[PDB]
Amino acid sequence: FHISSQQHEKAIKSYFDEAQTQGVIIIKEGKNLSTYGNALARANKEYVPASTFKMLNALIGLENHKATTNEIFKWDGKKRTYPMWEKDMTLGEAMALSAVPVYQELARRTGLELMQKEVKRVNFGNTNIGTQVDNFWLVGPLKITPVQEVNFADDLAHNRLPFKLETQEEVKKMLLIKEVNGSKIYAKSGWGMGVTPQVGWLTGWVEQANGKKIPFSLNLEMKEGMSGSIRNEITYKSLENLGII
Ligand SMILES: *C(=O)/C=C/N[C@@H](C(=O)O)[C@](C)(Cn1ccnn1)[SH](=O)=O
Repeated sequence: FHISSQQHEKAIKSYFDEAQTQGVIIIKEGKNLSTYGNALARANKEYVPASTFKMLNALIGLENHKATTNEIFKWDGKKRTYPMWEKDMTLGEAMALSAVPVYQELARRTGLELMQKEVKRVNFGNTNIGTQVDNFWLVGPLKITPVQEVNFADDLAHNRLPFKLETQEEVKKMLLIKEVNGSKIYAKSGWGMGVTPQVGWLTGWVEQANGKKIPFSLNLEMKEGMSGSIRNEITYKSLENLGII
């Protein structure tokens, strides 16, 4: 449609301005990184990964036989943050619901020693998990930049992470969040509420009908009374604006 670069940049900036926050979205086409939004310097700043870490948590647990994809993690009957989490679920269902307690159980099964060795082997973010195996991705000290998140998504989309092909495919199946005219969007959201300022993520890739995979990572400041779906809305509008979906 012969739209200028300046127009795409202004349009995507306006999506973040209109949400009254500050954020970036990084897109990778082949080997080229493009950064859009209203706070471009966020691209190389470190933030806690929050629930985006569930992707790597699942890879590590499955690869090291701490769970299977069919295993049901039973609700223990204790009050959880959301009623929707007060049920028995597989890793895949827990992924879609972002169910922290299930992923905490998986991290505890893995254990601190194996988790640190695996996070190092994958070279995820600053690779530091500290000494608490069940919350390091929520409150620190683990941190990652939006550029590193988009590169992680690109490696996963292409089966390039240091895990069996089968492990990567099993986790990818858990991440399908939308279909749009022959395009499929795979992504994981994150919301770091236990850090200030709060951080929101949506990191994934578009698989186009022709098979091409386009990784992205949205990163923004979450604020009071903001809905979680703003992450999806900004991401989808940006991807549509760029003709990616
Ligand atoms: C993944 O990003 C899950 C985040 N869960 C948050 C939330 O949903 O608000 C809680 C509060 C856990 N969390 C995030 C940061 N510090 N704690 S929820 O699981 O109780």
